[PDB]
Amino acid sequence: SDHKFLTQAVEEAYKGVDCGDGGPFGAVIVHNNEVVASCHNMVLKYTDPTAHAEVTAIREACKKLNKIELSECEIYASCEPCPMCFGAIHLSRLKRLVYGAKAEAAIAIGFDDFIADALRGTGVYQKSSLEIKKADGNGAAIAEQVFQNTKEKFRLY
Amino acid sequence: SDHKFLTQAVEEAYKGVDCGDGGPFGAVIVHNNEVVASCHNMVLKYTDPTAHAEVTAIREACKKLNKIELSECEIYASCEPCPMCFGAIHLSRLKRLVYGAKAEAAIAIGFDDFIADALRGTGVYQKSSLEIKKADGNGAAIAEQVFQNTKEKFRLY
Ligand SMILES: Nc1[nH]c(=O)nc2c1ncn2[C@@H]1O[C@H](CO)[C@@H](O)[C@H]1O
Ligand SMILES: Nc1[nH]c(=O)nc2c1ncn2[C@@H]1O[C@H](CO)[C@@H](O)[C@H]1O
Ligand SMILES: [Zn+2]
Ligand SMILES: [Zn+2]
Repeated sequence: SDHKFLTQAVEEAYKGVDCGDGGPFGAVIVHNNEVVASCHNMVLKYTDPTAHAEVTAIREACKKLNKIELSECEIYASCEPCPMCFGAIHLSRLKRLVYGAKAEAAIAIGFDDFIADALRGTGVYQKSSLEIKKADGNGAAIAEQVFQNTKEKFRLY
Repeated sequence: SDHKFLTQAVEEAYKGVDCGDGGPFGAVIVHNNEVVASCHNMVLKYTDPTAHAEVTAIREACKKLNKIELSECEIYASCEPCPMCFGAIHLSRLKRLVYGAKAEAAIAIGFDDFIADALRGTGVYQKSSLEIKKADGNGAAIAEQVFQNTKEKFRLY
């Protein structure tokens, strides 16, 4: 099931840059194999620097399910969530995070050197016990190639 | 000016508690002593766990100025911003953060131990460079009093 939803997130990233909504980032939120939300970065469309793919997906899922906690749900991120998005995933009580590409793949095409300490377990104050899976092989390679594929199609932010 | 806008953020916290919008947290974004945004936590009102006071104020200031960067603006938070909110402040390019109460004041009345390493200077993968001021004296007293005054007046989240 992981490959399918990670692929959906990657396709959301491509779709979002293609229609100009934002950068090449997708996020899918799933409730026991049922897709709750499927979104991409909307920073450009919304004029909202917090409208990353993960935050947008969390907002949509929470509005659809009429609750502020997503503890029965899991999130699939095309790219490793940034500090803001990882904080949002923590606050939303999502129980599992699967992400495709490492943050360095996005940094390689000019994005901020902006990595979540709690995700990589490098913090003093912020800890995390959230189940985190970094994808490997198939979908991981496809997810990593997103930034080289789309870097000519959008403006950095 | 610092005390004025910090007190306004505290007032926003009290207002949001009184109207049931969310928790006792406020945020005021200013541009050269002109208020661009004045907000409080809207998590309960919006059914949105990302709708912290700081994130809400950033969204509204970015809408008000029709741009996704606030490099000319400063933010005043009633309480020390959480990791999600501090990441949002980073992405917003806000030039200065003034916060009133340490996060322990909010933890002491039931909120998560959820502290931003990059704000306290203990981050490894996240390094802020914006100017940060922790309020002292009367501002600190007011901000800390927020949490004892609003105890059991709102619903925890
Ligand atoms: N929709 C999104 N979701 C997310 O988590 N991060 C995003 C993002 N759009 C751009 N970024 C930046 O990507 C780099 C590596 O994470 C960091 O510089 C981030 O600021
Ligand atoms: N509107 C808000 N803005 C913010 O930054 N943090 C908020 C918050 N509402 C609750 N919190 C929690 O307060 C504690 C210390 O910050 C952490 O547990 C946070 O999760
Ligand atoms: Zn993010
Ligand atoms: Zn916050």
